[PDB]
Amino acid sequence: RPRFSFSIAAREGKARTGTIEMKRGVIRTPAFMPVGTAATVKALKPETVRATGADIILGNTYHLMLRPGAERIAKLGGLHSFMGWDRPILTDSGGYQVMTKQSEEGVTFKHMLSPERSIEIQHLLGSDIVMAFDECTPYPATPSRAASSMERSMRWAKRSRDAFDSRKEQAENAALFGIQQGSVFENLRQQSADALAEIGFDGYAVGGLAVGEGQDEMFRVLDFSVPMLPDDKPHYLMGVGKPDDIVGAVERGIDMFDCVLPTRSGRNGQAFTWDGPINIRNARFSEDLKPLDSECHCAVCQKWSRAYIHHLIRAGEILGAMLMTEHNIAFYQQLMQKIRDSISEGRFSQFAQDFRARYF
Amino acid sequence: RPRFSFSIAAREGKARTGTIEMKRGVIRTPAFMPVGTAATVKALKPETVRATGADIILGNTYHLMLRPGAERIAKLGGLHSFMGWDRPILTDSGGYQVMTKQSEEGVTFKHMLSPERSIEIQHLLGSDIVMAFDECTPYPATPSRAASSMERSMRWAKRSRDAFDSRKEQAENAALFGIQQGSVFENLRQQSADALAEIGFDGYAVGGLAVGEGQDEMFRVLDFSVPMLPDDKPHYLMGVGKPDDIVGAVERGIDMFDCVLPTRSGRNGQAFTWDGPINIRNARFSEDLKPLDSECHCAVCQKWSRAYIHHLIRAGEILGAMLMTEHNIAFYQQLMQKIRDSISEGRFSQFAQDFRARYF
Ligand SMILES: Nc1nc2c(CCc3ccccc3)c3nc[nH]c3cc2c(=O)[nH]1
Ligand SMILES: Nc1nc2c(CCc3ccccc3)c3nc[nH]c3cc2c(=O)[nH]1
Ligand SMILES: [Zn+2]
Ligand SMILES: [Zn+2]
Repeated sequence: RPRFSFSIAAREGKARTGTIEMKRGVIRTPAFMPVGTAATVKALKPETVRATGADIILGNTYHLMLRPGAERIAKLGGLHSFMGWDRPILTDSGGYQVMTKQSEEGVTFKHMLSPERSIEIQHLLGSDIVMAFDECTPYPATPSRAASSMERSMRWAKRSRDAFDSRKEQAENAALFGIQQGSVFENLRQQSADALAEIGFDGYAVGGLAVGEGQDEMFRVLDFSVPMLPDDKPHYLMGVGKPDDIVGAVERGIDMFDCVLPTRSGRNGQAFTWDGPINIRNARFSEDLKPLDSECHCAVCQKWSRAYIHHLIRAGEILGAMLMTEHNIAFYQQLMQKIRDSISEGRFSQFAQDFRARYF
Repeated sequence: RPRFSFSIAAREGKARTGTIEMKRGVIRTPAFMPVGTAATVKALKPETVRATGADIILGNTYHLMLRPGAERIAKLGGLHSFMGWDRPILTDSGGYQVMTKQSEEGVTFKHMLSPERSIEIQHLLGSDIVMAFDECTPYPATPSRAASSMERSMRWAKRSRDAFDSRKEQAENAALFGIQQGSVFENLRQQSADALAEIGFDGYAVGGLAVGEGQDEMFRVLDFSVPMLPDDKPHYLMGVGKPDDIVGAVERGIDMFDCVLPTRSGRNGQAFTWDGPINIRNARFSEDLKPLDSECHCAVCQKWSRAYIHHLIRAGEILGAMLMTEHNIAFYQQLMQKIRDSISEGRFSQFAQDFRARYF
């Protein structure tokens, strides 16, 4: 495979489906990327993560540079070998999870991170998709503050580009995505997009959302922001999200997603189903012999009842977390698969309508 | 298969290897039985428990009659269906884990348990091997107190026998083991053995050990106690134990074992190896790329390093508990397999010697 190749196989409106080819494998888009926060997708072996249909996972940099350390993972052969995942890994740049003394050089915190060091750490980890080091602007933000932050992010985006390119092994084997900022303001999003395209990246994330603004506002910002990005490159919406957020963002041109919700919200008792989320701890499930979801093809739904998983989560048993997480990540992969197939077949707007009617 | 058939294929000294055939499967002896404390072997899917080589698991009654409840599990189709384990299950009688108002009728506690109710609960759970309801005499015990307790246990053993036999479905499909008491006193062990043999059971446990007496004392008691039991029936040492305790008890005629050590001690960071236990949290493992144990055939040792599992346990990650538990239970199964093969081949005393030289 090439270092990086994105091909669009089909479109419907602003939605696209395709593939990203990279040395360690192919990524089907639109993609949902399970999150590891300490070199593990919580409660799952990597073979299980793969079996659910994941093509790529997200490595949580901030936690790794602290524990176990970037230099240490490198000495041990890199993150892929360390955790036993041999397919692509996207790493965030750390410029969110830290936010501390902030300067134009970078951030020091309760340690230092700069564009250069972030890119280096992602290199030590053996990341396949490297994120530029950005500032994720707090919400709400005044226009002046959103602009100052965006501007700094764009300067940092150029420093990221040049650090990456200045490391031959990384430049030849990994990909680099830039991150658009600008809060909810169209003119700053446009300036950000322009600056990023001028620098040039392998992919473009929409950053600064999923920071408490609410679905209507996020979709509004996506309406004008995603078309500002190069069409022929992948669009990653960072930190999104719930099933419904995913469908509406694909409708707005996003190709890639990460959420901690399916893992997080699963160990908490929330299970996703096509009729909406359920909280399996609810007493109503205590004698319910049905699987978590009636159509789901995952191994959990093949083998265990709601009543058992209810008992497990209520009891604080680790297998409860294992099964809820497997199910939720499988659910998400099956959602992505239905989205891809529906776009390929030119019926995604109908799918999205049918999905929402039932989910709500 | 029959309801219950124990066949001895080979012997060496007091050690025996063979098979127990029951309707839900065959149990290779000497046997190690992983423990579930709430209808789960902690951190493992049943398919994983099986893959490690377990032929039978132990259902933790005390926890189940409280959570989720015996009647509830019965309504849901029984423990096998509920937890997804279709092979034999041995259940303890609850007469240990409770110890509260104690009487000749049974015990009430912070609920009631009597010989009759214990047998009924094990029935509701769908247990394959039912344990008699006993009193596990505290250690140390004076001779008078050990005798009083033993005597009560034997009366309860007759009540257990008769409750079991009085329930046709249970009597036809399950097995019943009696439990010898008598603390560390030979004459009370003998009285207990006689009383139990007179009643007659499918198997005989040695109870009242693993209660803080220490290996030398436990082995001393086993030296005289196990020969008192019917030779042609299985001998179960309850609550034992460490790898070394297992080898010496097989040398003394025990066929079956349960310990919470491999599960318990695994999530705590203790890993069993043929060179003895290691605590994987120790800093010395932080960059150790070797598997937990150098010969172990388990999937954990095939795929992950000490350094990674060290990181996981240090980080409190659930996959750390999953991998340490899989390894430790696999280790134990491989121990049992080496014990069985060595007895079958008439070299178990050499195995035991070689095992100890290296383990210590
Ligand atoms: N770099 C960056 N990250 C964000 C994350 C973390 C996503 C992440 C990816 C991979 C691993 C961990 C975390 C956000 N989460 C919610 N909203 C978010 C916004 C941003 C952002 O604007 N920039
Ligand atoms: N009934 C009984 N149980 C014991 C257990 C629990 C084993 C058990 C089996 C199956 C499930 C849970 C617990 C002991 N543990 C350590 N020493 C023990 C002694 C006894 C005993 O004398 N009688
Ligand atoms: Zn499912
Ligand atoms: Zn192993």
